Amino acid sequence: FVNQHLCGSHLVEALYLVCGERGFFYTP
Amino acid sequence: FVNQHLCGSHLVEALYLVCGERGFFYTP
Amino acid sequence: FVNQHLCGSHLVEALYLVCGERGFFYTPK
Amino acid sequence: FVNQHLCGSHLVEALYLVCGERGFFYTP
Amino acid sequence: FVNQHLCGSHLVEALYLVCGERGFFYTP
Amino acid sequence: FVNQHLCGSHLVEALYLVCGERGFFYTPK
Amino acid sequence: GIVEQCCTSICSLYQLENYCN
Amino acid sequence: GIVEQCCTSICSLYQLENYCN
Amino acid sequence: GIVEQCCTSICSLYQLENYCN
Amino acid sequence: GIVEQCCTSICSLYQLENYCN
Amino acid sequence: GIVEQCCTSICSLYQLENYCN
Amino acid sequence: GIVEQCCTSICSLYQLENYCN
Ligand SMILES: Oc1cccc(O)c1
Ligand SMILES: Oc1cccc(O)c1
Ligand SMILES: Oc1cccc(O)c1
Ligand SMILES: Oc1cccc(O)c1
Ligand SMILES: Oc1cccc(O)c1
Ligand SMILES: Oc1cccc(O)c1
Ligand SMILES: Oc1cccc(O)c1
Ligand SMILES: Oc1cccc(O)c1
Ligand SMILES: [Cl-]
Ligand SMILES: [Cl-]
Ligand SMILES: [Cl-]
Ligand SMILES: [Cl-]
Ligand SMILES: [Cl-]
Ligand SMILES: [Zn+2]
Ligand SMILES: [Zn+2]
Repeated sequence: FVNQHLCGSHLVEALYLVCGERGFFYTP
Repeated sequence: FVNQHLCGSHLVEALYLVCGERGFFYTP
Repeated sequence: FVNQHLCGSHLVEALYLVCGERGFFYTPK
Repeated sequence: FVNQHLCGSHLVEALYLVCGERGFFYTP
Repeated sequence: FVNQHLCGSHLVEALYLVCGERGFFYTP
Repeated sequence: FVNQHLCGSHLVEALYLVCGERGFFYTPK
Repeated sequence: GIVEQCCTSICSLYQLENYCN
Repeated sequence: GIVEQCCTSICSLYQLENYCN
Repeated sequence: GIVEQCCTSICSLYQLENYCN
Repeated sequence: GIVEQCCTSICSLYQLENYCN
Repeated sequence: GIVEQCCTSICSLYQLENYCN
Repeated sequence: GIVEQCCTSICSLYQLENYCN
């Protein structure tokens, strides 16, 4: 199962939304 | 405005995919 | 162009994340 | 779990698409 | 262009949901 | 859990992005 | 609710439509 | 094609089903 | 409604929260 | 990191804010 | 097929490209 | 930046790869 890959997909979307103009690093 | 917001949502999606275990830096 | 439809798709996702256990109502129209 | 959180994300998109003009309540 | 690119992302998810076990063929 | 369903949703978004102008054929099972 | 019905097993679009307003 | 049909104006789930296998 | 308020100018999370149950 | 922290148990949007820039 | 190949273990982008037209 | 480069014309995944860590 590709659980961690699917989770990350959603994490990045959530970060995009919450962080806004601040941006973010995604460092898995 | 909203068009840029929606574009960035998809940019983050594509970065997640192409960057893999490297991750990425998103800055608007 | 389907701009409002694409906007709606993203609004629904944002409401899902913001609202948590409260949930939300996406009104008709 | 995260499982259910991620499933919920997909459920809301499916309802968005199925319900179209009617809208919907999401009450988890 | 970008608009069509963003639209297509959503089109593919809608076809995924509509088509179920049938799958689908996508051409731009 | 609906594992394969949620996986498939992401598979098709990945195919969309990787395939670009070629498009793709999603034929599960 | 919808999570228990549709996260345990795949709900069809017809099944999901029951949740529309 | 599908882009010209469904990106200009909203396609119903019925119209989309046309592209299913 | 939400489309009118949030589909030209971006709604913040605070603004979106106004649409939670 | 974020995956250890948030793929195990759900992180709220407020929790995820710690990973912002 | 693709679900068997790519939902069990992560598929690379090259592996996914097999399913391009 | 990325928005400048990629929201006004399509960026391939190879172009996007410039923004990987
Ligand atoms: O990212 C954002 C969020 C809210 C308003 C805005 O102009 C930008
Ligand atoms: O960001 C992405 C893009 C494509 C598939 C996926 O699971 C995540
Ligand atoms: O049973 C489900 C769960 C998530 C999305 C969907 O379309 C159906
Ligand atoms: O016409 C469209 C375009 C994109 C998604 C969708 O559900 C319908
Ligand atoms: O104004 C908007 C439109 C779509 C998503 C979002 O987070 C904000
Ligand atoms: O803990 C998580 C994991 C993925 C998405 C999200 O919003 C929260
Ligand atoms: O193996 C997979 C499954 C889902 C998305 C992806 O990019 C790869
Ligand atoms: O140029 C772009 C804009 C948004 C997503 C993407 O994959 C490419
Ligand atoms: Cl994985
Ligand atoms: Cl529209
Ligand atoms: Cl969009
Ligand atoms: Cl499943
Ligand atoms: Cl998922
Ligand atoms: Zn979009
Ligand atoms: Zn998912």
